[PDB]
Amino acid sequence: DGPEKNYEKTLAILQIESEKAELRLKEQEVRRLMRARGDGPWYQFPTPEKEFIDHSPKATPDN
Amino acid sequence: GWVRPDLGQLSKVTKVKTDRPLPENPYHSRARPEPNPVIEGDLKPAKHGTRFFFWTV
Repeated sequence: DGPEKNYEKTLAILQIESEKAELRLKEQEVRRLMRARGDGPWYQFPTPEKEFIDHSPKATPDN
Repeated sequence: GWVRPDLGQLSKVTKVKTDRPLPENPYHSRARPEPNPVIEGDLKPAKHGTRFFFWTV
């Protein structure tokens, strides 16, 4: 087919691989930041459930 | 003119009228911390597949 086919295919491959490398580095940074200070979706460690707390009036008023 | 209460009368919940204001913060609670900023948006596919080493998809 000629040299331009291989040339532009190589350009497309290089663009894909460079984008993948940048995405992997960004993913590493995102994971590190979330694990250090969990405020995104990931690394959300559990917490006791709020809905299982009694709020009805009880025997002792000092609650 | 006093009448002794019947069985079950003193043991039921009664409403009561008062002019004392309702305490808005009885537990003296601090301000609750804000939740995480939940991310919204359409679920686009993964860019260039799984990006797991040499796997294309």
